[PDB]
Amino acid sequence: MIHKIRITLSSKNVKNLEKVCADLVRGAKDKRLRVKGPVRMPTKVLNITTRKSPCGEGTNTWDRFELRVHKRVIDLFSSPDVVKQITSITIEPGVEVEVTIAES
Amino acid sequence: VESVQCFGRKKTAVAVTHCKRGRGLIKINGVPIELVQPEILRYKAFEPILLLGRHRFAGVDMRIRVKGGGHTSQIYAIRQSIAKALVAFYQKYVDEQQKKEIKDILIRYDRTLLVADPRRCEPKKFGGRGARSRFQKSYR
Amino acid sequence: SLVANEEFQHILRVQNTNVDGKQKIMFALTSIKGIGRRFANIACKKADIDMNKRAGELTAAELDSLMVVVANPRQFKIPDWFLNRQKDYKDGKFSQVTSNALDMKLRDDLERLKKIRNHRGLRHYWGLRVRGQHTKTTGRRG
Amino acid sequence: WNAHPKNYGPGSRTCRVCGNPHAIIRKYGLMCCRQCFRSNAKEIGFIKYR
Amino acid sequence: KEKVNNMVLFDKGTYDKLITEAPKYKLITPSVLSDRLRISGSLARKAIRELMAKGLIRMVSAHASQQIYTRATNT
Amino acid sequence: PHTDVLLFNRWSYDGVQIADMSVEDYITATANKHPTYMPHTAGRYQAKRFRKAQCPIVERLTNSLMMHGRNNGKKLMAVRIIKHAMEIIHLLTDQNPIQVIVDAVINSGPREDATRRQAVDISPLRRVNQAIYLLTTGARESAFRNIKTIAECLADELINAAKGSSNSYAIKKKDEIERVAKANR
Amino acid sequence: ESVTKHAIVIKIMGRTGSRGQVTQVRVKFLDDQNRFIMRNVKGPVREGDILTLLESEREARRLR
Amino acid sequence: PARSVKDVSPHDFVKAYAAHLKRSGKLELPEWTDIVKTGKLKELAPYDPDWYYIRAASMARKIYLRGGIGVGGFRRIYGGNQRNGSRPRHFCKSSGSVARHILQQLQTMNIIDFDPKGGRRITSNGQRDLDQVAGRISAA
RNA sequence: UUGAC
RNA sequence: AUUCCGUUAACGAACGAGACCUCAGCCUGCUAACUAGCUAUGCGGAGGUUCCCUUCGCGGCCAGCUUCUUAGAGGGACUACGGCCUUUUAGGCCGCGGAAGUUUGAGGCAAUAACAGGUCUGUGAUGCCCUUAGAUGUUCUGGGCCGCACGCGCGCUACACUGAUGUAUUCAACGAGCUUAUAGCCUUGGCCGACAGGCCCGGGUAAUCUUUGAAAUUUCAUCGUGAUGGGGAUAGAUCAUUGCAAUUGUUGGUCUUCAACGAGGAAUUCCUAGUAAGCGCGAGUCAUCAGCUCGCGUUGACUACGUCCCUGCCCUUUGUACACACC
RNA sequence: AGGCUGAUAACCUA
Ligand SMILES: [K+]
Ligand SMILES: [K+]
Ligand SMILES: [K+]
Ligand SMILES: [K+]
Ligand SMILES: [K+]
Ligand SMILES: [K+]
Ligand SMILES: [K+]
Ligand SMILES: [Mg+2]
Ligand SMILES: [Mg+2]
Ligand SMILES: [Mg+2]
Ligand SMILES: [Mg+2]
Ligand SMILES: [Mg+2]
Ligand SMILES: [Mg+2]
Ligand SMILES: [Mg+2]
Ligand SMILES: [Mg+2]
Ligand SMILES: [Mg+2]
Ligand SMILES: [Mg+2]
Ligand SMILES: [Mg+2]
Ligand SMILES: [Mg+2]
Ligand SMILES: [Mg+2]
Ligand SMILES: [Zn+2]
Repeated sequence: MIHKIRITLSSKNVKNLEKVCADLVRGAKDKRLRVKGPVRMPTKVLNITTRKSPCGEGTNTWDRFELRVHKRVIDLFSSPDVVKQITSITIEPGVEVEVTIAES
Repeated sequence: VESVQCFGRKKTAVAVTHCKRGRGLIKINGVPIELVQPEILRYKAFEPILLLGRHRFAGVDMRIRVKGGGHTSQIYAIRQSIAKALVAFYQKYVDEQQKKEIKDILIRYDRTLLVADPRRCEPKKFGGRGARSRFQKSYR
Repeated sequence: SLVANEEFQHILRVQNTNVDGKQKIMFALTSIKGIGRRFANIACKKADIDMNKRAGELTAAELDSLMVVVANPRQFKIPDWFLNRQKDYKDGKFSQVTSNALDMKLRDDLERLKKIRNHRGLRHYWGLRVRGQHTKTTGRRG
Repeated sequence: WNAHPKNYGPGSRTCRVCGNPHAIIRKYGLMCCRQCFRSNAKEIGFIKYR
Repeated sequence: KEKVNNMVLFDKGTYDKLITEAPKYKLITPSVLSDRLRISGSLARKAIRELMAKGLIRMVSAHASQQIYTRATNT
Repeated sequence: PHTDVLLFNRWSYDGVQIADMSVEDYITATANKHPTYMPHTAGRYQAKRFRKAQCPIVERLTNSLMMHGRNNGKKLMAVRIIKHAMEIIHLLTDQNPIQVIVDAVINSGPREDATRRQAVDISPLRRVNQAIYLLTTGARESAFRNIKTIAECLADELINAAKGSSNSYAIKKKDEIERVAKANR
Repeated sequence: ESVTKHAIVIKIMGRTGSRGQVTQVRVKFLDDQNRFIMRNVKGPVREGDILTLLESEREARRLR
Repeated sequence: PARSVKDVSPHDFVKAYAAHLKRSGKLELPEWTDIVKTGKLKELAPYDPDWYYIRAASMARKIYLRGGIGVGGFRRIYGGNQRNGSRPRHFCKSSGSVARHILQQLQTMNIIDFDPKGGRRITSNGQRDLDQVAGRISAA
């Protein structure tokens, strides 16, 4: 009857990601569901380092470009229909929500 | 369960000593500390025991796990975790005055026995191969 | 340790080469062209020669058994991939060529390429590099 | 006409923005030349911190 | 600069010198014997083992890079 | 005073004395001034001026052995070399190797120099720095392209320097430095 | 003739020399503590530490 | 005390256990023992005549300490720096035939077996054999 | 007068 | 620091500097983790003396917990405190304590006015000019861009014993990874092979799998001052891999060949602490190819704590026949 | 021939 449902959140914006995570945990604590998380995975730092000059003249200066990806994992012990109800709330822009039935 | 778990750090090396009530065992990742490698750094790892004396460790069992860093920095992390674990054990399960005595001995000998070294590797900057070192400059 | 007896020799002669008698036997054989440290070591093992002794301590019979191994590697089960002349151009045979035979083999390789006016043969004839190296800046000795 | 294979090498790949074949950034599947990427870096989401 | 000519095997004269004089040295190492007896370091290493077997010299330090020995009995 | 700390757990700091007023406060080799079990401390001695005078003299010798470039940062080898050298010093001299090391440092430090050129005095700290540099430079030069090992060369350099004999490389250089200084008075 | 003497540094006058490599100091002789002179010193020096003077007759000119 | 593998010096143990494997006469050395090197990173063949037994003893001690190591893992363990003439040194793997042959021999001796998750695992008999040898080493 | 020297 | 205190025919402001933002350093405090662990416990293996002790393996979303790992929120340093020096100043030196007492470290960002500095070969940015079908468009085949008496710049490897070689031993961090087609990416495990490499079963679109993840170093032995087992250029033979294609050697192996070089003239570069140097690793390029670049960690120093001598820079006074500005 | 100089002369080295 009760299953461990895994919700994964990804975003470049920490504040928006943390806001949605709190809305889900707090939205599940209202239904008295058992909640595991949020678990914060290590931040993925995509990095592109490139020559600033469009030509090859001058001092060789470099731009270090970083695109950070933050990932959260929340496990809810409940039925899929109940979880579908909690996650159906409008989510902040740029936060990618992904609901899967944990294979355990 | 009178046990403590204290860590020590040196660069990227982290050693955690699990100190419990026992009979004097001291092992690093299952190996007796008398077999610490390299053998010439064995003196550094034994300084807490040499300074305080084995009779202070007769009533504890220390099991140490160490990860990261390198051969030299792991010894310093282990050396620091042992000293901290014994101090944390005396404070919590023996007495405050005995903790005061041993901590004075450790500090008078070396402050890095209890206080970690904050130094880390400086990042490399473009235009050279080191943090400071620059590429050789030619004019003609 | 041990004292040298009167049989100890300071200079040996193998395949028209001077072999130093004060060298360990494994490294005394490397003075012969075509015999390197890898082949000298395997030759001593197939000849049952103690490699812990100096070349001058070996008897005349022992020194000869080493050259029998070098001359008939396949008989002693030295594999084909271990030889410096594998699948010869003319005969197709596998062998270890040493001393003047090695020098003759190198001469025949270059003469064959030069005779057919092969590009590699021509660059050997002109004294240029043959293995694709840039020549603009290095190898300046003329 | 266009018979030569174009399965690998610089000739097969071009900048997705400008079509130039040089200095392509293939990391993460960007497929942009280094000049176009620097122009569009902020819009793509890359940022300079240090 | 002249080249050293270190013997690779002992002769009767030098071997007897090793058995009589070397036991009296305060410091015995392969390089000490190699220089005093004009023997190669390889021969000196074997010679020190023989002196150890005979009990003429005792060990002070053992390291793959540096070996230190001394006379078994002082003076 | 007395201490239970023994260098390498072999050599006692008791009885070690620095019999020179000028450099006494810049050589750390006595029982009262922070004796150490090993000459390997990940110390931070360059944070401030005159701070390396607290570094043990045996470890200052160990650091100067990490030359040239091929040997940079190989401090475990350097500690071994000094460990072996002190064992050799005890055999040859029948003296405390720590005492011999401080005597070599005291004797090999130049006390006058030329600058600009006229004669000037040398501060006690630079005198210790020069002594350490001269002792390790002589040992390094005699070991290079030689059957003799670095530990044996270091021991002979220290034994001669501690004795004041001119056979030492560091004693000859100190005389040369003080001979030129006198010529430019 | 020159007689070696020991003197203690009293005050640091200031760094001198073309490249600032010298320091001028005021020193008090230990044998006779009522005699003061000025000396040029090479190397790091601070008030209190002792110096060895191969000859004690010379004196350095101020701001030499 | 009662010493096991971890309680004795690894250098002493490998010498003792190598002399134990050779003494049993159960390992069947291949034809190419005297010819091969232990990887392309090497210049010469091993100096020790009994290098095969020494390597087998070393590989048994590592399977005892950690299960799941395969042939590829052992190629890395005995790999090292390869010199490339005038070019910089880089890491190189060691021989797979030497590792595979030794593992297949220790398995017929019933010192190791196939780990279900992959690689090789020490057996109960293997644990006894290694532990008994370590107990007989003289205290040094 | 401002700069540059 | 045009940073401030003050002076003061100026007053009040605007930029730059600072603030700031990112990473690193402290938190046994908060939040909470089966993609991270620890401790305890249960069962099992081995050793020692049935309990007990040591060690290893496995299990438990109902053992417990968050020290270690991860990452959110906060806290923490302000020179706060002491001594002395400075004008009541602004501030400086030394010191306790403290993770930290150089704006704590390192970066990112970064004014006015300029240069006939570089780029039309990054651009479906672009004026004018040239060419436009026996084309300067486009594509295909082949060659060249690498061609070698010589001069120069960045580097790599060395001249050895503080070493090379052969064993034994052993500890990182940043990061990167697939269309599933039999299978195109990173690859574990098994088998075949001396190596190179091949076959098979698989894992991983990833804190889950590769990743159980380096070298220098440590250790024992051999070598023994000999261009030597230092050095590995040049060259012969042969095998395999990438590719439509390897010759002018793509690269990777095996045996053999075994040059200069014994520490470098005038001159000259970089660098003040986890820095220099040494040591390897990832990433970019990439079918194949790293002696390069951008990052990462590991080992870890000497010397200074100054000066304006050299090369330059900033401000003031001053001279000027210079203003294309002392070339 | 190299170095020194933005460059030439002078100067320095081989
Ligand atoms: K050429
Ligand atoms: K290895
Ligand atoms: K058990
Ligand atoms: K443009
Ligand atoms: K145009
Ligand atoms: K481009
Ligand atoms: K070669
Ligand atoms: Mg030969
Ligand atoms: Mg070419
Ligand atoms: Mg925590
Ligand atoms: Mg904070
Ligand atoms: Mg500006
Ligand atoms: Mg122009
Ligand atoms: Mg070109
Ligand atoms: Mg460059
Ligand atoms: Mg070699
Ligand atoms: Mg590891
Ligand atoms: Mg040679
Ligand atoms: Mg190419
Ligand atoms: Mg390039
Ligand atoms: Zn583009």
